[PDB]
Amino acid sequence: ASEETLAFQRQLNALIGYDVTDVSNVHDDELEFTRRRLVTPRMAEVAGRDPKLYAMHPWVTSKPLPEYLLKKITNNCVFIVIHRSTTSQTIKVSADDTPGTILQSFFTKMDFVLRVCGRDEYLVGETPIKNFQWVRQCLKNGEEIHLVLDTPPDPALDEVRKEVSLWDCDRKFRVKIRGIDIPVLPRTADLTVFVEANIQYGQQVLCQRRTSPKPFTEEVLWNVWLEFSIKIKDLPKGALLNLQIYCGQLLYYVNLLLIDHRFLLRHGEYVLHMWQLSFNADKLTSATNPDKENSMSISILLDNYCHPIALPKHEMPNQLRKQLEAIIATDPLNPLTAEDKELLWHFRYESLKDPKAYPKLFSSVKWGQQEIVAKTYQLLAKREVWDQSALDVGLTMQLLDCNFSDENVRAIAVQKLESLEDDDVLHYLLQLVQAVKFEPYHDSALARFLLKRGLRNKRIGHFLFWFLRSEIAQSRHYQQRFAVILEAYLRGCGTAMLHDFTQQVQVIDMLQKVTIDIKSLSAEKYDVSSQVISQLKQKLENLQNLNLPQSFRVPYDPGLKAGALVIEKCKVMASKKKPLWLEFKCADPTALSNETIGIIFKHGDDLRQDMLILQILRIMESIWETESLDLCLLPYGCISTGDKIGMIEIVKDATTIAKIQQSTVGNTGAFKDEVLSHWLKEKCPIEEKFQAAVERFVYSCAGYCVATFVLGIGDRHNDNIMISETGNLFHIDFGNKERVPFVLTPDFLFVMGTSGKKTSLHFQKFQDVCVKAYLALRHHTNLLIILFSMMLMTGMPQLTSKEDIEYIRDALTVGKSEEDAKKYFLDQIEVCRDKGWTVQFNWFLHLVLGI
Ligand SMILES: O=c1c(O)c(-c2ccc(O)c(O)c2)oc2cc(O)cc(O)c12
Repeated sequence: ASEETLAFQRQLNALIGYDVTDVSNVHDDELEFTRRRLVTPRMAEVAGRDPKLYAMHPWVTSKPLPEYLLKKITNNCVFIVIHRSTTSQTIKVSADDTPGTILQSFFTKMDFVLRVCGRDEYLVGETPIKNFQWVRQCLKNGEEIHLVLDTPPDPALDEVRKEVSLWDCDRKFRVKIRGIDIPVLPRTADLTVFVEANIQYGQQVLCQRRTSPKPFTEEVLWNVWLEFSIKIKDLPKGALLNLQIYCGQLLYYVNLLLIDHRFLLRHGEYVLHMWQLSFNADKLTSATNPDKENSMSISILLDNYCHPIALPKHEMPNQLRKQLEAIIATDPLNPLTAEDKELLWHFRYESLKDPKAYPKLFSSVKWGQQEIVAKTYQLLAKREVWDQSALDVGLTMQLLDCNFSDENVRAIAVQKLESLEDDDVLHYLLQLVQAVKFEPYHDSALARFLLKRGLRNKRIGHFLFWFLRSEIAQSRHYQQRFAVILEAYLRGCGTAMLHDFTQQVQVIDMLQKVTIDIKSLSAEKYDVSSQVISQLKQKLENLQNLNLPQSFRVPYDPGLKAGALVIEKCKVMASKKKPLWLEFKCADPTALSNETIGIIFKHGDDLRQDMLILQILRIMESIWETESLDLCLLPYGCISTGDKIGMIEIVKDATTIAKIQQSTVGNTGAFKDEVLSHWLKEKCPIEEKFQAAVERFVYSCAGYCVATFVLGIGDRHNDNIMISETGNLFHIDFGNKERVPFVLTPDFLFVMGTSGKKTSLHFQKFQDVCVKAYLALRHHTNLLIILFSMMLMTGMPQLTSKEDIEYIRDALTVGKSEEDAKKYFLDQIEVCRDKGWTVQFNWFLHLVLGI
């Protein structure tokens, strides 16, 4: 234990934002055990990754080129402008030649490598140029691919630092509830409370027992023994002893894994500190409440016994086969009757041939029966139909949600994920990282898969860091487990990344202190005091001096390096919440422009919800890639940094729809349908440009209508919708009456050439693109269902319900034929033109006038 070895932990601890060594809030040593067990999976990843490729994190995709990009490449060639000094050469190149044929073919025309100008994005390795996302991005963006020739980075910068019985216990299970202790009680005194003890598994309660009600006092005793109807030998690994307390309604809960990470049956005394309620993921944690001084506690007693340990295991009637498929063919949200289940089970080996049955089949399992489980494991010993199945993210996600607590059922889904290439991991990472909250133990296959894909790739690890840190900073329920996974990662990403993260962490702490210190200059009046402006430009000075790091990677776009702050352009938005608007220079001289990097840091909205939505949006964008479509969404970058703070990308050349109305019209709701188009034109003199800023609108507007309606958030005020001086429209702020499917106001239809209720050229163009994108999603109904369902379970602070999830099922018209569907959407589009500005005017009355 040298000083060097201690300093390291200390740094990592401040990088994580929680002390992973702490042991003040543990009733066992699972965390310590898990930090120790991750040491091996990390080393294996570090030692087996190529130093260079890892050093340059090439970004690629072995997927085909969409139909909308194919058409953008004359024959099979493309141009690439290479820059040396100020020299520049344009070259037509073999669309299929490794970045190696280039260079060599360049040397023969006019120890290096190609890099995207102004960005840390290298095109290297044995991959067809066209398979590089940067290229594909430029093509669709009709932009010139500018690459500067520079020296390859030196892997040395990624240097890693120096490193007794069995089942048989035919007895039942029981627990003693001695009492509950709370140093304080509710104002609305004179209450009654009781302890409820449930033996849970996969959100399913196998058994349950209570205690008698008593008045709610600072100390309620019982010393009552509760006997459960289940046999010790029947408790499965991952089962939770869920302890709850109701008050004459749920109010406090805590949980304890009955079988620990060593396979032992928990025993002994326990004083667990409980979480209080204000249905969702937090209710499943094995973590205890750290605030011991203010948190209700529960004193319980577990049967003192020697050492009970769990042992690690070693054609049909048509008419029936038909009803079996009727069940296997039901969306994820459909229930399962007792008959449905028994049927599914009896025909295990049959149901087993179809991968889409796994979620349903493994839920008909009676996990409270040791005998049934064993067969279940036997049933999996032979996983040929699965092993050989084609990876289905949607199906695999369903096995990782809160319905399965079994280690072997989850591991098979993780097994199918090993098959994802980096470009896909990056599409499902956020949700894969949220899924860790359903793991019953801190060490898991899914937890090791995220370590492994992180250590193995810089883009993935850059994000894994932020997705976890986001949860460690504002989740007391899961900070410990996530803190252990992030430490393990920080221990193999390299000295380089370790230094970047630090630059980022500094800039963020410093800048958020400012954000809050500025909000406190007027928490109720939308008046950017002339002094409030000088006040801000002043703190940025103090910091910008010799404190704030001169530069830093942009967390939501790692391939970008921020330079200094352009204090002049910095301001405090005229928003109730007073978000900061900051501008920075790019720190890369080779950048082919002088444009700044804009970032907004804000307090008061939950940006974890925005990350969730924004990510599902990129997922939709990729779902349309397969069906060969481009809806022009613009999921700007957004990263939750702490409680109700975080950063947001500033999309250039863009404004609020409402603001557009406000200028032409004014500070009232008499909205003029022509303002928008009169805005595009003024910002796009050149016909060819304006004529192109209209097609974008049609597509962008269409896509958000669809995406926003499928997610159930299509109804919102004008202020939450934005447009770019290139016509790209895009939603924002996702933080008894009138309603609408989405936003398709009169001004929008005006841009498309339809003053009245008469179809137009662009309108039909829009109508076709809609139904098209809409139907393209249904082709993934299940994927969207389980994604929407995971989201509500880990992204919503309030307890969500089935009724909440089901919405998505209707919006996607499950069990319906494409025909009916096409219509459903077109009808929804109709309600829009039938309410014109109705809903907006109302919103303006509610949000603006406080009515
Ligand atoms: O690009 C912009 C952007 O991304 C956001 C944004 C994103 C998420 C939020 O939750 C939020 O409140 C605002 O606002 C803006 C506001 C302007 O006036 C101009 C802009 O260019 C943006």
